[PDB]
Amino acid sequence: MRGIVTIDGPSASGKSSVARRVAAALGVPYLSSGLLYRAAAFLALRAGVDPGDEEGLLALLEGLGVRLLAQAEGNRVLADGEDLTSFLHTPEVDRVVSAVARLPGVRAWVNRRLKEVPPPFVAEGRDMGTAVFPEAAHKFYLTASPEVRAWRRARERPQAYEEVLRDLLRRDSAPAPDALVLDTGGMTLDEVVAWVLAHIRR
Ligand SMILES: Nc1ccn([C@@H]2O[C@H](COP(=O)(O)OP(=O)(O)O)[C@@H](O)[C@H]2O)c(=O)n1
Repeated sequence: MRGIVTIDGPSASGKSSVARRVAAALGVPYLSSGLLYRAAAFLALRAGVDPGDEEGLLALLEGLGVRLLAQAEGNRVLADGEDLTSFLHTPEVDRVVSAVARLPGVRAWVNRRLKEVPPPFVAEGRDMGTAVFPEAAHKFYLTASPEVRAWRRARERPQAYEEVLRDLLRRDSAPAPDALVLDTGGMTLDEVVAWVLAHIRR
């Protein structure tokens, strides 16, 4: 459209699929901020560094020129020209990404890469409408119960719901004050896409 749409929410709340669909429907890119955090975690694991060493990790990230490629069928992340995406939506990354996402310098690094992109676009994450694009014209926040979130994530991991839920509960972004809050347990994600688009297009 003109400017920026943010779609935030907890893990497996549906924000990823909804941002991709909304963006395609508006003919603009979507940016998955979490794919950059997943990349930072995956690189730190493979590099064999201590992720508590922020300086070394940033040198690694800054050095391999890690970049987000927004494609309409899905974002990709390249490191030194290698597409890392197929290694990022895995149990090992899910389990360690919080260690790196809490590092202030990692968040600054992800946010710099996001702020590089010219609007319009749809950006999805935890704090897109609060920390990174508080000026966004259209903000949405998708809530979901832990059960609904676990059930969804289990669909895409070797683990079953019982295990995913336990994991999610131990793992457990407030909404922006101006975000439309929608509970994806009560609306289907197809209904959510429609509803978010009706709002943006008003
Ligand atoms: N704006 C963001 C996005 C992701 N993250 C971290 O990156 C991880 C992966 O995000 P993701 O969007 O790819 O996956 P989900 O856990 O959100 O389903 C999150 O679980 C966050 O721990 C973050 O801290 N802030």
